[PDB]
Amino acid sequence: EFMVSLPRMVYPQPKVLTPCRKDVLVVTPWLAPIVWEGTFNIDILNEQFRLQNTTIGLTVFAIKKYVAFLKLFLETAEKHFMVGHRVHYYVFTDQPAAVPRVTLGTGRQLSVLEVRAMRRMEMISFCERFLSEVDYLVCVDVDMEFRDHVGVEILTPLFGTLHPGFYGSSREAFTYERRPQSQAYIPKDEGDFYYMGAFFGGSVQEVQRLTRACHQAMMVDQANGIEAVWHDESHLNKYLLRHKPTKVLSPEYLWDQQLLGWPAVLRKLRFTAVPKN
Amino acid sequence: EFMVSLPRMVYPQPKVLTPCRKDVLVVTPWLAPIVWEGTFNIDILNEQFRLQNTTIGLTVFAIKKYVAFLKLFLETAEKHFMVGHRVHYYVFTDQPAAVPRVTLGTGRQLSVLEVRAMRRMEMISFCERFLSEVDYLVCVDVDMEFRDHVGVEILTPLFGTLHPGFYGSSREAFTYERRPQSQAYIPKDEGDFYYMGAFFGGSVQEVQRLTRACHQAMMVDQANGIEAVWHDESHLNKYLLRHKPTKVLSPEYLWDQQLLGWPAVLRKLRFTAVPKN
Ligand SMILES: O=c1ccn([C@@H]2O[C@H](COP(=O)(O)OP(=O)(O)C[C@H]3O[C@H](CO)[C@H](O)[C@H](O)[C@H]3O)[C@@H](O)[C@H]2O)c(=O)[nH]1
Ligand SMILES: O=c1ccn([C@@H]2O[C@H](COP(=O)(O)OP(=O)(O)C[C@H]3O[C@H](CO)[C@H](O)[C@H](O)[C@H]3O)[C@@H](O)[C@H]2O)c(=O)[nH]1
Ligand SMILES: [Mn+2]
Ligand SMILES: [Mn+2]
Repeated sequence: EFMVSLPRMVYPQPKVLTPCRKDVLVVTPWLAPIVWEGTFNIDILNEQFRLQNTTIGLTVFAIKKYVAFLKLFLETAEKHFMVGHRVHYYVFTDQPAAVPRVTLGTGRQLSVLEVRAMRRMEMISFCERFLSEVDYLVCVDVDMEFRDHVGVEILTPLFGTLHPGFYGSSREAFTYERRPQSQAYIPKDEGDFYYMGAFFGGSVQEVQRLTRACHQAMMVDQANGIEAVWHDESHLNKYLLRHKPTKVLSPEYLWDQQLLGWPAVLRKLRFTAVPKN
Repeated sequence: EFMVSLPRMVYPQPKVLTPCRKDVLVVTPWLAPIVWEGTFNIDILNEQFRLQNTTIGLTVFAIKKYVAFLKLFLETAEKHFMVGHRVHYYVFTDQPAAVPRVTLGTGRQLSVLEVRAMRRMEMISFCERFLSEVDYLVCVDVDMEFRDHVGVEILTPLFGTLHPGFYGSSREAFTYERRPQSQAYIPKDEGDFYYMGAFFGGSVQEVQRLTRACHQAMMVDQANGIEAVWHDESHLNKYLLRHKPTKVLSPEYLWDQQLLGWPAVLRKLRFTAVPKN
């Protein structure tokens, strides 16, 4: 925990009367940063997190046909995800033999965890070691590739990611679960953001809290014969409404260029959808 | 530590493509919020901190003639400082009998701590109970009055406050200690901000770390026959350069209207200088 001093660093002075970005909201109303290109000096952040010998776990599920996405996912993670930091990939699959042999950089390891042919929330919270092995957990979809830097700027006790389809939408248009019979229910007059289920994370403790809560809520819904409109994403949205994230990632971090192009407000496309279905 | 769910709340939706403030920097390059009016929803923050039964300690020194400032300081603190939260004032003085009898709101207490006729840094770190009694410490000058809200928006593990004289200045003009013989030395090409010694704080653990480090550095300087240009403020600046604060308060939180007026960029003057000397 004790944090040693940063070394001398030479970098541009932040200027108080000059915003980093004037086109987007860069802090939430509960004083959580919203992470966009131009808001962070990665050299400062890399120093801070390296001085703590930070280890990041990345969970990814590749079940049935989705094992086909692992090669590009992992090879591009090696180019772009937390480079220079300690990384432990946890690949959950029903086909351990189908996991591609991917060459890893130093300080990085991969574990194949076999699961049977609620699953993600249940598996992350009560199956999965994480408390002993990593400091932060990052939980992502596999049908994706990294194209640009995804680094320690995302790390914080709890984060969600703005869904690329809805970041400009008003809350009444968000596809929250709207049936009061569901544990994921959010009224039309509530909601901060629509977070996508495909990229969330935080400290191990906070991710375990989130995934446990979502799993429990999904079990209640199952017992009551209701399934939320967007499954675990609906529950994730309910949890993050009631437990505010300490950072929010911009849609740079979860994008679909085929569907949504490359808007001016995105200076980088960092982690992007690969064609499926 | 475990955080219960927030209740349902009705408030304006934050809009991603609408900044709260376009005239000022609202996040540092290490992703610490810079606290300005318009950046926070105090209802959300009050809920979050009340659900933790947060207790805030406020330290203030009133030695020799400065005991005269206590009445206005404390009476205005009662109107504006952390109202609704648990507050423990710690008044350090050489004249306990000169401390005014100030009426306090419920959930608020005051302790008079006698000291002899480095003192603040040494006293806060190794004399002073804080770990047992409060969650956060806020350390301020006494030659001041509260005019507007100062609340839980400031609370974070470690914060400093932008000096009202220098928030628009370039770093070469900052009055950092510039002699390499001083522990407080900062070269002309380093520095983020010029923080004022008159308002800093954080968790008890981080404030004890800061004050211990500054006290130790000041003792080294004394042993070497050098006194930093701005005394404890010079050391505070060195510490916060090397240990980045997790929030930075805007000059709303430390202002002198006689000297600097009321610029457009300040929507509120919250904690202001009273004439002295
Ligand atoms: O056969 C499979 C199916 C899924 N998966 C795993 O589940 C992840 C989500 O599914 P998908 O990407 O299709 O949904 P998207 O539309 O990108 C993601 C969204 O829709 C989901 C249902 O299809 C949920 O509602 C989720 O909460 C929401 O974010 C996928 O990346 C794999 O890691 C797998 O391993 N094998
Ligand atoms: O006789 C005294 C003298 C001081 N104090 C106490 O010290 C605080 C700082 O002093 P002051 O406000 O004069 O300095 P300012 O210019 O506002 C504050 C600045 O200058 C200081 C030296 O005068 C230091 O350099 C400090 O670090 C810097 O911020 C004052 O508010 C009292 O709580 C006291 O109790 N009795
Ligand atoms: Mn997907
Ligand atoms: Mn003062």
